[PDB]
Amino acid sequence: PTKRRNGGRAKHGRGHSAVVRCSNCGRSCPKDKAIKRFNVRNIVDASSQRDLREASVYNTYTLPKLYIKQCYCVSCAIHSRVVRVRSVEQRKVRENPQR
Amino acid sequence: VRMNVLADCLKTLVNAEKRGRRQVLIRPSSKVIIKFLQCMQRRGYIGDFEIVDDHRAGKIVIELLGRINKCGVISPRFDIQVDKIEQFCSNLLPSRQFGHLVLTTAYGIMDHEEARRKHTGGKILGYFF
Amino acid sequence: GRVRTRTVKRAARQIVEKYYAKLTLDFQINKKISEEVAVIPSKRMRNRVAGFVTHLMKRIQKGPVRGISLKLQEEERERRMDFVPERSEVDVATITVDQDTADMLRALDINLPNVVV
Amino acid sequence: LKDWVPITKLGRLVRDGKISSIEEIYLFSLPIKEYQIIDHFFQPGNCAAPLKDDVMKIMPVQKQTRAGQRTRFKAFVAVGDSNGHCGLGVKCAKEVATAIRGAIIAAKLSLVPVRRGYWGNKIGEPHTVPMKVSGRCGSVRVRLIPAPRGTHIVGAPTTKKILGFAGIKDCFSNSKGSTKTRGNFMKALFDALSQTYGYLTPELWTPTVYTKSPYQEWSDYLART
Amino acid sequence: MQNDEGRIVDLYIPRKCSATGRLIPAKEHGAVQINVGQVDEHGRYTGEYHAVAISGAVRQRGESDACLNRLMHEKGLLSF
Amino acid sequence: RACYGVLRHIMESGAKGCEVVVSGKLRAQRAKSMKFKDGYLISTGEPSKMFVDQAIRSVQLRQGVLGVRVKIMLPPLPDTIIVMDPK
Amino acid sequence: QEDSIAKMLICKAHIGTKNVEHKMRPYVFKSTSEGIHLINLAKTWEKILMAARVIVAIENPADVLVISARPYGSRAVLKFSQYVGAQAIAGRWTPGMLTNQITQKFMEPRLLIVTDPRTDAQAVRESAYANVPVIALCDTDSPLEHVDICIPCNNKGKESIALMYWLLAREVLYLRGELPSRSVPWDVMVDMFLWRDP
RNA sequence: UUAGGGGCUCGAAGACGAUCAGAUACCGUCGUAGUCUUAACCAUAAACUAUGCCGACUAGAGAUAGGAAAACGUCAUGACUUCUCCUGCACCUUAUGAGAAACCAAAGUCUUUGGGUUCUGGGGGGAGUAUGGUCGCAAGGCUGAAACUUAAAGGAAUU
Repeated sequence: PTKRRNGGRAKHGRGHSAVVRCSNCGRSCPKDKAIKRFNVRNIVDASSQRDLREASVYNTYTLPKLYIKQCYCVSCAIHSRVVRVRSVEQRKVRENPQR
Repeated sequence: VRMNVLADCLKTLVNAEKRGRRQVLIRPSSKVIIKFLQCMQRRGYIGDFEIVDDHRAGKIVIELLGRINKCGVISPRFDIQVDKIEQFCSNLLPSRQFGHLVLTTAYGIMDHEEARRKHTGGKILGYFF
Repeated sequence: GRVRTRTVKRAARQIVEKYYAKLTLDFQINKKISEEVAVIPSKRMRNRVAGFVTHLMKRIQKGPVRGISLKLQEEERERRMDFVPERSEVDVATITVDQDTADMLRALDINLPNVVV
Repeated sequence: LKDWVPITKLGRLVRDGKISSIEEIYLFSLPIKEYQIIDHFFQPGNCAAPLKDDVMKIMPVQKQTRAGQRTRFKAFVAVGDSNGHCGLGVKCAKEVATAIRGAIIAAKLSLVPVRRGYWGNKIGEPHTVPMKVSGRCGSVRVRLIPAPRGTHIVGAPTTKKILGFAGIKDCFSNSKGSTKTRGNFMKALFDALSQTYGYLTPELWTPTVYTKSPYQEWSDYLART
Repeated sequence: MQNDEGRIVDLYIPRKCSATGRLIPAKEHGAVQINVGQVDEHGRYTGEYHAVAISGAVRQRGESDACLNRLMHEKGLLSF
Repeated sequence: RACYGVLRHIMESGAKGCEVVVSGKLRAQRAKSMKFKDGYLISTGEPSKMFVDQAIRSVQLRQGVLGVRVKIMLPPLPDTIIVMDPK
Repeated sequence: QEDSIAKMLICKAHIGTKNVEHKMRPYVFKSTSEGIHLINLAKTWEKILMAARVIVAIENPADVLVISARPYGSRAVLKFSQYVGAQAIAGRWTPGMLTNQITQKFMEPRLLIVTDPRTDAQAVRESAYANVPVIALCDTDSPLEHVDICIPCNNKGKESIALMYWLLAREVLYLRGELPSRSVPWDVMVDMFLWRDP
């Protein structure tokens, strides 16, 4: 039986999508079915960054953020607990948890 | 594309019958449909209908009642031989008492009740009950 | 933990509904009071219900409590229900309509005193 | 046995003897919630005739849980008085006799009138399903067809019983699908007979009278407890 | 449903839904029968009424009210 | 048929609740204990021993021995609290 | 006559939601800028004249229910239960009122009235098990499924609910013959139908 | 695969180094064919929406891509707002429509069985095998049996 109406790849009127390699696994999955979290984050945590505010040259300084787009394999995600797993009813929701 | 004109209109009718509409329009209309609708109208299965004279095939708009359970069409148009009108409606219609086969004949389009007493068979066209 | 079962709840809850008068916030009069009004077989049970009676009386002192029939509030809830001012409408002749809302009645008819803000 | 305390508007009316017979209830389409209402109409001797109950089948059902298996018995019971009244009911329980009690109660509660016709000429009391009537339940299509008088009933033995309890003397049965599942087959046959009144003929083209309900006319009794 | 000469055989006649004109069976528990009371001049008054019935097939669509407007426009007492 | 008749008498007599078990072989070579119960019946505590009354016998058949339990709840409980109305 | 239509401006009863249902669309007209839809206040009041004539022509008024889940209905509905002598429920409904004979709040009404069919859909579902015709105060959001006789208003405003249940009781009373003449408006004010903060 | 170019990285084979009872594997380090391109072949993929192709009618709401019309519309031929029209990929909600169920605006309008037409299937193996044919440079493709064998294979949900 179909576990998803979608199939999990979210592809319509193509026949062929682009491909990406998983950032951890190595695996070629399709770009559409990859599962992607764009992790913006500053370099030195939060607690440790006050050392740089103390130590530095210049009156104030914006500690510049690190921008990366992670892409995952399904199996790499479910192992690493990005997505885990959901019920048959609650599967269908597509919104943002943590807006 | 669009082979039988009558076949489309009776499906259009019987759908919007079951949904329960007061009146329906059908398209593209013909000489056969008005004669087919005329012999429904005698037996009291639908009310009045207009037929707008657009410069084209035309549109037929029928007032209808909650009375037809179904009407249909027999493509291919088989031949039948007055013996075999009784054999068809035993198979086809829901009972012996009510319902009508309707079949084109060289004395005009008519029901099987009229086709018995005029004593001439022809090609079967459709049915209703 | 010291969580009380529905047999302990029902008995202590039913006392404050009807015998609300008498017992004070104080415990050691309520321990005595609970025994006389109602049958309680054992000594351990009579404290545990009577402690919860004084817990309810503290919550009745603090605010209005859900699930209690008492009817005192109803007697006093009905006095809130009874009261009425002059009027909240027909006040005063002209009513603050808009561009769109005024043009309902211009299409619809019915003549009235109106505003267009 | 026994003087039941009627509950609901319908229960009060029937015991008093205000509503005359069940065709008045079926007209205004009111749910009969106690079986004691329908027990009243079909009185012994007086009923002409008393309702008859037969146990169609007993099926053991098992649920596999933890250690060991628990088995309950599901009892299919049809019930009818010949002359257009039939019913169909199911219940499951841990013992067998306790299932059949409740199955008969459920059968009486789901009691449905069946209109019946003549096949061509129409003399001397109707004897047939009045048209070609289909019923389905869960991959079991069943089709009842009018037959001439004296034809008897043509069908499965199960078919003969629950058309028998309706009072239909003559038939031609067809049966597509898995007729082995008797639970579905009885429901398929039953929901065929339920649709007989629902089907519109040219006999019923005349617009309706609209009488007052039994809920309307005996309102002033139902004011007082 | 007659036979031979007179005698309307069968027990009772199912009500016909006003909106669709289709018969209401025994076990349709979603069926309705409304009574709407009339008035005299400077009424007041009830007890004389227009009865009207509609089936649970029509109601579960949501098309009960649109048809029930039509059935008491033709009576007089609405102006849609 | 027998066990319902015994269960009917004690229920009619004005016991609060009861049960009647019948262990041992019955329409079978493997043993299969039938159980009958109507009205509530506590199992536990010191209030068990007073408010129940409980009994056991043997009875001997062609194919073997049957068991037969009876247990009958009677009419100042621990659990229940009857509160007065003040007027 | 004119004055009920004038009072509906003070209600803010003509105001409804952004979203509009297909069935509820006939009543709404001239949707405004900002995306808010306006109701024909003739077509509101004509259906209270309809809905009064349904509630009258019941012999026992106790066989009518009035239901509201939302707390703005609670003071409104309990005043409606006085003047038309009807049963009333506020707050949590408990399903198996109309089915389930054994439950001790088993009510078998003839007619049923609701504030919103969205908020207490469980009442409107249960009406289809017991042949109970509904009456509803619809918004442009709310469904018409198992709903006879919409009265299209603002449901969400606390002023606006009261001033329907004022007009029904008054409308029902004149029909009932409770009020001898239409020279007087009425004895009782609107503000018995309201909701208060404490 | 065949014949010339090009050959960075990756990398069936192969090579050692680990792990293990063994490990011709997973992991690690090198690494030829291949990967890329011109010129021929091959003709199959879970080549999938596992749903043939035209046509009619069934039910709404909000998005979206392309084009078109309207507005004393807002900011500067165009961007955006509001509204209607066809044509796309879809999505949500719901059905007295369907289904074995999962689910489905098609899998609906089918025992109340006929709009037109192409191809395919008849318990599970044996078998996509044998033999013969035909296409192919090969690898293999298309067509395609029997003897004997067996009471269950298989589908969707429940505990």
